[PDB]
Parts: sequence; structure tokens; C-alpha cells
Amino acid sequence: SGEYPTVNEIPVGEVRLYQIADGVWSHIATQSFDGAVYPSNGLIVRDGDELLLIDTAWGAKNTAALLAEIEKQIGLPVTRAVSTHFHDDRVGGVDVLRAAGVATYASPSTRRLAEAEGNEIPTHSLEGLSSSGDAVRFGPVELFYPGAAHSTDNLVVYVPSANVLYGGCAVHELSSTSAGNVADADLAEWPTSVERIQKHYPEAEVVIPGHGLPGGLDLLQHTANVVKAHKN
Ligand SMILES: C[C@H](OC(=O)c1ccc(CN2C(=O)c3ccccc3C2=O)cc1)c1cccc2c(-c3ccc(CN4CCOCC4)nc3)c(C(=O)O)[nH]c12
Ligand SMILES: [Zn+2]
Ligand SMILES: [Zn+2]
Repeated sequence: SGEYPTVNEIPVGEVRLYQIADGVWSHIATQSFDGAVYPSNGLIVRDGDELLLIDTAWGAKNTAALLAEIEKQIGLPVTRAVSTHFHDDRVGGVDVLRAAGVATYASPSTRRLAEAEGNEIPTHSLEGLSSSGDAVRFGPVELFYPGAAHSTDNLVVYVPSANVLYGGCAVHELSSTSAGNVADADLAEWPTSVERIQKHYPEAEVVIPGHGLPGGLDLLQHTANVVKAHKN
């Protein structure tokens, strides 16, 4: 009923959308992994009379449910998708997307890591993102590579028309007491990568984490704090 939807509010297999700004939505789904249930976020950005999708809904059936929810709530076709790193909460569902006619994209680093790990593989490579601080335009968003953080390949996404910063899994929600799933992370570089985000997007008004509730710019400093304390 209007609040940001939480893990116990979304059965695994259902997807909810949340309006962030004009022409910007998050998508929220839940998935089981190693015997626990987790929420995750992605982004939808209006691209004229089409939509750009950022990240899958963490699985094939969730991603099919995402497409159905978009058709119900928005009614514009998803034509392109970008996955922000190689983990299943970002690429799981890419095969569903591709068979639905969506062109799928990721950095070459993400594509290599996904292939090596046995995850679904986006079709098209996003060049121009291999050095920290790199940025490229992609429809109505800017893609930014901040450096290694949650993963070595993690990208962030900025929507300039709305000053929305989608941090993906490099950014944690304010209630987080832990650095999340850090198995592929660089804890030493992560604060430096967050500092790059902070420097590049000082006008961000909404910050969306990979998992959990959106907030403001404080999510960035909070993330650096949590990662440093985890390493400590
Ligand atoms: C889907 C994602 O898989 C992973 O990451 C992950 C990593 C490493 C392997 C390990 N491997 C390999 O090397 C390998 C090589 C070859 C073949 C197969 C594999 C393989 O399987 C698996 C999977 C995920 C699965 C399950 C959970 C998560 C979380 C998460 C989010 C939030 C919290 C709770 N907090 C509150 C909010 O703030 C942070 C703390 N806790 C965890 C977050 C995230 O943090 O983004 N990603 C998660
Ligand atoms: Zn991840
Ligand atoms: Zn994640």
C-alpha cells in the first residue's frame, strides 16, 4: 500500500514495482539461496516509448513475472537490459529476457565472470568501462564503473533526468549491519570505489541499493563504514 516492499511481504515468484521518480521505477523480488530468503532490487527507466531494464529479478520465473508486472503496471515494451555484475541476482533471467526479444548487455568483465561461473550470459558487451572512473551513456542512463567493491565488475547506474543513483550491490541499505555476500568482494578497495561514486554523483537525490530500501546519499557513507568495520 505504498511503502517500499520488504522481504517478508513478497512471496518468492512475485514481483512488485515501486515508483522512484518520473519515468523511474525499482523492481523488487525475492529468492531462496543456500536455505535463506532474500529480497533484491533492479531498475526500470523510461526510454521514450520503450523501457530500459537494469538487472534481472533473480531467476527465470521471477524474471518472467517481472515482465508480466511491467506489462500490467506500465505497458511499454522492455527493449534493452543491462546487468550490473555477474551474480544470479543480476543475470539470472537473462535467457528469459533474450527469448522475449530484449537485447541484453553487460561489461566484458561481467560476461567473462558469468560464463566461468555457469551463470546466464548477456549477449552484448559494454566497452568503455574497464578502468575505474569510466562512464558511458546508455539510453536515458549513465553507466559508471567505480572500481572493485562487492565484485570486481560491479557497475553503478545514474539517471540524470531524476538524479537517481542505482548503486547495485556495491551499495547497502541503511539498516545493513553487514557487508552482505562478500565472497567475490574486494573489501580493501570497496571504500575507495564508494568514494569515487560520491565524487562523481554529488547531486544524487535517491540512492537505491542492490538489496533493501532506497534512501539518500547517506547510503554511500554507510556502505563504506560497514565494509571497513567488516574488514576490521
Ligand atoms: C546471488 C548472490 O550470490 C552471491 O553473491 C554469490 C557469491 C559467491 C558465490 C560462490 N561461487 C563461486 O565462486 C563459483 C565458481 C564457479 C561456479 C559456481 C560458483 C559459486 O557459487 C555464489 C554466490 C547472493 C546470494 C545470497 C545473498 C546475497 C546477498 C546479501 C544481501 C543482503 C544481506 C544482508 N544484509 C542486509 C543488507 O546489507 C547487507 C547485509 N546478505 C546477503 C548479496 C549482496 O550483498 O549483493 N548477494 C547475494
Ligand atoms: Zn553480487
Ligand atoms: Zn547482490
